[PDB]
Amino acid sequence: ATLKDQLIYNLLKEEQTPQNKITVVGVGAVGMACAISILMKDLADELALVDVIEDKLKGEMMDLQHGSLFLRTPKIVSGKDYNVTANSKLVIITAGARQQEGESRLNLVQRNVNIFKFIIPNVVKYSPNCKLLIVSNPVDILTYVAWKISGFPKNRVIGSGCNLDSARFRYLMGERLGVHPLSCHGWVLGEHGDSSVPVWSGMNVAGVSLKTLHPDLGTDKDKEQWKEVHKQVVESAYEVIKLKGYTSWAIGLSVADLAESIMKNLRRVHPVSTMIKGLYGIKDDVFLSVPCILGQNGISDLVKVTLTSEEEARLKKSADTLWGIQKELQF
Amino acid sequence: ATLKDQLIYNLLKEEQTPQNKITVVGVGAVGMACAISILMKDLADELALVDVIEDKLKGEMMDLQHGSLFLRTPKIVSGKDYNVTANSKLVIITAGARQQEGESRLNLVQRNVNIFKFIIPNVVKYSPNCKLLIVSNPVDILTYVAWKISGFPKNRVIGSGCNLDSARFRYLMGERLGVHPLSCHGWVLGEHGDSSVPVWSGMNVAGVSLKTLHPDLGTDKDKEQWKEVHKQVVESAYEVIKLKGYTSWAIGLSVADLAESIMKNLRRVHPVSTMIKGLYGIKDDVFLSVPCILGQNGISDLVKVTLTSEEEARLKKSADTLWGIQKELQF
Amino acid sequence: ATLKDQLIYNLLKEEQTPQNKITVVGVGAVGMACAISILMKDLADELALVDVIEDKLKGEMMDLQHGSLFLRTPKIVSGKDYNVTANSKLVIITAGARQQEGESRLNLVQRNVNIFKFIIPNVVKYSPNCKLLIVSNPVDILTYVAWKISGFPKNRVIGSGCNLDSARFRYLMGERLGVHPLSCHGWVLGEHGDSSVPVWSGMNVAGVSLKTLHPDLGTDKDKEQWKEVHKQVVESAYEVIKLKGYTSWAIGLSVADLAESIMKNLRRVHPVSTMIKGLYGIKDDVFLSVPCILGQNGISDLVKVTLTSEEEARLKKSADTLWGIQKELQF
Amino acid sequence: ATLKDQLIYNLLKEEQTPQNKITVVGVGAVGMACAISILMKDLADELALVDVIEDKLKGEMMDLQHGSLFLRTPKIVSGKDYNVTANSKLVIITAGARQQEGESRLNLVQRNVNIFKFIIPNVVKYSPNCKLLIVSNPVDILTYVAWKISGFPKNRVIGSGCNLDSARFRYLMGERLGVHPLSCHGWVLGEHGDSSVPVWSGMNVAGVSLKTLHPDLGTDKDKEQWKEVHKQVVESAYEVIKLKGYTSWAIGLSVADLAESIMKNLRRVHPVSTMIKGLYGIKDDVFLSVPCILGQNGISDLVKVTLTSEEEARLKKSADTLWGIQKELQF
Repeated sequence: ATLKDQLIYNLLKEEQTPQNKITVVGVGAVGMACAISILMKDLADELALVDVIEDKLKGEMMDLQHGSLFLRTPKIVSGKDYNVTANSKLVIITAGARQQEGESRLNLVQRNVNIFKFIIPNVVKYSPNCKLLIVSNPVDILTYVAWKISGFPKNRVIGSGCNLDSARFRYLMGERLGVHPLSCHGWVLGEHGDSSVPVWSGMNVAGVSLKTLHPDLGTDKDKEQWKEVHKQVVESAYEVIKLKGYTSWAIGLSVADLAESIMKNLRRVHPVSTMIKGLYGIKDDVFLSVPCILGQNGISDLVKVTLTSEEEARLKKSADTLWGIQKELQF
Repeated sequence: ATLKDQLIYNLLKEEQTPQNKITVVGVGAVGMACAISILMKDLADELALVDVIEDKLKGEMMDLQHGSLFLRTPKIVSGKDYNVTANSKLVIITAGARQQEGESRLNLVQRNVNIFKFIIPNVVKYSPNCKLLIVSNPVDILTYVAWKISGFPKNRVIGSGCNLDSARFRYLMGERLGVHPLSCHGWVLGEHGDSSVPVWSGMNVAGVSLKTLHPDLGTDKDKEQWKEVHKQVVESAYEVIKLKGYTSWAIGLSVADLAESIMKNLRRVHPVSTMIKGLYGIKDDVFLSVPCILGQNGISDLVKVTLTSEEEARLKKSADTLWGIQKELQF
Repeated sequence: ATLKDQLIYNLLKEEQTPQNKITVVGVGAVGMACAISILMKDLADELALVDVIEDKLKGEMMDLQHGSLFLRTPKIVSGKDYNVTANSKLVIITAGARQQEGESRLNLVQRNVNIFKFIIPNVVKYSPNCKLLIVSNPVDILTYVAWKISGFPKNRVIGSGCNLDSARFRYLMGERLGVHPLSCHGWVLGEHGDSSVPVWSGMNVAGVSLKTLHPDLGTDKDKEQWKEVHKQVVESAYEVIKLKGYTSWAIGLSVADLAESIMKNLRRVHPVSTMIKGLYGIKDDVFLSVPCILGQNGISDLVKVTLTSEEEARLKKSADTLWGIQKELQF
Repeated sequence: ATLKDQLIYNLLKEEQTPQNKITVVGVGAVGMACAISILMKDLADELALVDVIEDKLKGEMMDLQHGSLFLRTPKIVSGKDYNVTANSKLVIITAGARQQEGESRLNLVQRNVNIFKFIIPNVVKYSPNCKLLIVSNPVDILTYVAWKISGFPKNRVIGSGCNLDSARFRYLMGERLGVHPLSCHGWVLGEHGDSSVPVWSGMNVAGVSLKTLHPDLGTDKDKEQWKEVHKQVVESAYEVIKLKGYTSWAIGLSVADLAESIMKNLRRVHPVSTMIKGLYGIKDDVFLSVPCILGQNGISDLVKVTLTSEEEARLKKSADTLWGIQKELQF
């Protein structure tokens, strides 16, 4: 018969079903940075890409496939049809609009809510037991939207949130102190956006509180202008957008970071978007970033961070901003 | 005193001189795919990016920097000035014009030769002992150009060549046979382009010659049309370009593959562009892809592949095509 | 009330099915080398160790646990009771007697068959859908034993076989040729032991047949004495045993190599102990090493290597030796 | 012509000089756990092993070499002669006596000081610009000894110190809290031994001070008995020794962790043995563990941790114990 038959004696065949499948919805720069990052961290036995643009989708899939020799993910598939998404453990949504230069993420809300009305039911149809990781902006509101639409328990709907903001924060912290970001600790919580809250009280190296060493830290009076580090965090996205048109690599790595914790059930702590109703006097169904324990069931636990009254005030302000938009939605 | 000084007592100033520095010239899609791939394989203690477009360059650098928390490359720098490139072990050139839909890589020659006249002397100025890895197209001619311009010994000028073509070939081989590409062996040699030569005689799984099993393999008579696999290899770049506008991920991974062998002195065998004068009756200073041993001195050795008379004829044809263009290059 | 409760909320409690669990039976040098190798390749979300020596077992578990900060396997458990083994994807058997200086692996047969009569039913009880990877010696016979005892289909019973022999072979090949073993190809098949068969016909670098270049390769007349490379393969175990008392690291890495292909469903080709009946005129239920495709269902396929009449004669001889012992087996 | 010449055409001859060489002195369980850990983290282009026991040494080398197929370290060498050590970037000393069950590490001092009088000058002879990483016990005193003997600047003499103690601490912290150790923060400083100091003030998850949440933390009055976590840290080594005869895996991983920071110039913070004269009112040349910034020049910086008066008292006590022994040392 065939060359294959001359060479290989077959015992089995289909031997099917993926055990560790990840789907990325959206093959824009963000989606593909998530894809490459996940492929190179060996988090998946199958990667599925979905988009509406069929030419781009096939091209992206093929480009990844041509590099298969150098990867350890044996199955890469794509399709407009969500059936390619079946039995995903983790589905990452990166599809939607995306802010231009000067544009608030909050300005994307109605466009991307409409998109989610199509995407989320289709994802859920084919992977009912998946975790949903929302990356599309505004991520905090859209996490809430994905939660309402999907009907999933809240532990299985995670927004990428301030994982990236905190990463940026720690990078800049490290630059100032001459320490690798890995050894620089500090949390940016709340909205992934303009109303993010830097937790000065928590900033530390080797367990040494920076606010203790330097009480002016985070105030306007601060001779060292540490408040500017947070300002740079807020402005990062806009500045990168200004310079190169979009952001991709940082968010990609950030998402693979979250994927790693979920897929490997690490129970690491990440600042990600989740429902915070009942904390810090928030009474509504607001989603924003707090430190959460991430594992194979998604968010199993929240860390109840202690905030200064001002830090708490800023977080309540973030909550209000978000709830203001959320309440007007048809989810 | 500053917070840094309050917190940290310094013994030593200046983390002086990079030990494992890689430079990527060109921050187009290819350059940045090389960058991310190298960053995630931990091949460098310092990554430098260089381009002429200053806004894009700074934006790319910053995007990578924001993800520092998730990498183990502590220093990422960029600049128009080649002084950011100093003391590189490996310099990867991805700058230049790239082919549009329908356009032969050979059509880029004069534009990219002009570019290389600027780039190569600047690279050499700041990293005289580096290895040059040429990725810009047409890679085989431009490797020769980089060799002439740099004045480097031929072992330190390497073209990415058919590393990717072979990777694609093995992917497709694997698809047909139901085997991981890692276990599918087969070489595409010669021009990284239309005149590439698939070495049917060398195609094997588990040491079993496929041509032995199936003598029609590679010919027009072949009922199974294995020739079409090489068909797909030649046309890959064009089809991906057609679908998504460019290729990035596969070439990126391919380049990191080569970088890994160089940086870690693996002495693995890769089909890369090098001078083949004196082999297969080629008498001119032609560069094309043959299997080479890659390590910390670049190409230390060539494998002298045995070719069928036809396979050799195809390689001589590839050589002629390339030499035809090479001879005209007064640059 | 507790600090844990003050700090950490809880959305989701009971949970607890492992998705990617590996069990290692036997915490001798081999077992623990398998354990460390698997832990550092991130192949498992849970590692279980089982042995009969309770003090040693607990000590080993604890030592690994103390290094948890530096691993990505969140759950390490041990116990005499096989209930710690439940829901393993892959169970690696390394328990039993091992050969002393001068002792043939075939001399371990009755002792280890008796051991397997206890081990295998217990493994199967708690992980009925696992793949069994047999490492205990003589691995080829004991793979057959594990197959008979377990009642598993033959695809889910894999002996580590000649994966290590081939690895050694390629190392030595590489030493002689000045090439990384990764780029040196050559298969040692049959018994993991004295009657192993080096497939000279398949030995190649970059697809170039070494036997073609050097027809004396593998014969006694060979001026270069390539036969000695195989002799060194056969004698490796004995020489290492002579020098340090046992072998551990190489077999450990070899086993993690196989585990990687199984867990990640790579469909890579490895020379491992399996069913062979119906190939090369073998008519009995002999298990020995041939190149097999390894994935999430274990051995899905065998590669039908072409052998010289002598290579085939040697493999039939290996088969006879093994069958001679197998037929006499006392369960 | 030889087979080598038929197969390989040579461009380049001598090749050589290691760029990223690591030496491990001592091939006891600790030495070899360091070796395997380093080999699997790809930290070295060359690994050298040295010991006095020639049979064991050769056996260990060979066992690692046989697994070369599965590693990316192309050169593994061993020898009694320290010339195999030449041009190491990092030399890890694990040779010497180790403690028995119930035996204080401080009881090893004179035996291992004598050993160091031979080892250290030989290491320095062949790798004058290396970093010395001392693992032999008592590590704090022996770091001081290696510093005095070598004549190196203090930044290039590093004791593994409390990197492991802190790792154990964080593991146990994580066990109690249901969080991965990576997300559990807490430092054990001072002597790697009975007089280690747990920094209760610094213990945190997600930046939330545990002592703030639970003021009894670390006291005897503590209902939750967190003091027992530290007691378990002190007793770990002894309990593992009691159970399996020695410790290997945890210290191995801990050492590779430090090696990673040094080789890749990460500037991560690790609690390692260094000279602390001038801190916490210590006036003598005492070495003990404080958080240090680790990179390619070794210890570039110390973090000046803020301690409670009691925590500081405990550290001064640790310092006194160590200085008591150090002052008596003769050369």
